[PDB]
Amino acid sequence: PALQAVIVPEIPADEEAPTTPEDPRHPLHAHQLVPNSLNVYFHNAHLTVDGDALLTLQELMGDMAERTTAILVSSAPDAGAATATTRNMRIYDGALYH
Repeated sequence: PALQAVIVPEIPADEEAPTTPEDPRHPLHAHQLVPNSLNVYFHNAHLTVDGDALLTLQELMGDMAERTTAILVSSAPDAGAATATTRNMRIYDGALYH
């Protein structure tokens, strides 16, 4: 929900793309930096990102991940050391998907 708040402005037709953050046409300018949005998140670190770089979020959102999960996997001991009594106990290790 907090990922969709980008404040890139509407560049006028036939205008050069700004790069420096000193002008209001840049999304990281103080005039166009609304609190609690991606712009203040970037300016907290003092980074430089252009309008198209932030507009790429809409097509980045196409591929999505739901949430992280806890996955526990187990298996028998390897065939090099699998015998009648070793196959009884298994190895228990887990990981985090996403």
